[PDB]
Amino acid sequence: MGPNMDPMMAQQIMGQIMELKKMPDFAKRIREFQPQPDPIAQQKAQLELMLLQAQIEAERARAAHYMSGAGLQDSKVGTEQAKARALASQADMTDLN
Amino acid sequence: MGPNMDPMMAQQIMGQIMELKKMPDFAKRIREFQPQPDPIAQQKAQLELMLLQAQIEAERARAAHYMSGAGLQDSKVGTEQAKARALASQADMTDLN
Repeated sequence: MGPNMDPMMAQQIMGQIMELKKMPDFAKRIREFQPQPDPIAQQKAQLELMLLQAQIEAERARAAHYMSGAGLQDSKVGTEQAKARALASQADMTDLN
Repeated sequence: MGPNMDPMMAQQIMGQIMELKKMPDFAKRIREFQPQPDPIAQQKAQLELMLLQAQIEAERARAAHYMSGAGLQDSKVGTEQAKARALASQADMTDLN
């Protein structure tokens, strides 16, 4: 038939084949049988948490860290300039002496 | 028949074939037989713990660590500024002398 939903319908059909083949007890039991799912939905919930945390927690934090690092380097440039100037002045003093 | 649940029903059927083939002892034993699961549910529990810990414990902690690092860099920028200013002043003193 196909992947069509409402498996209740498939149960009704199968029960009808039972009844036509003269096992009414089996027919009633099947047509009234209620399927029950297992506890594997935990897997779906946990993988959802996997993805949620791996995206919000990891990547955005990495971006923030890298931008902060870039700002820090741009700051350190000035200290490099100052060190160069100071050492030049000290060399001048030594040459004078 | 299909993956339909209630394997008790399959046992009833198989016992009926036994009885029709005249082995009533086997028929009764099969129809009253109770299947028992193994100790592999430990695997499901342990993999559930796998996922739970790998998500809560790892990723959120990584996010917290990265945000803390970003804040630290943003703090260090000011110290860089101060170092630059101080070295400039020292160079000025040396030039004056």
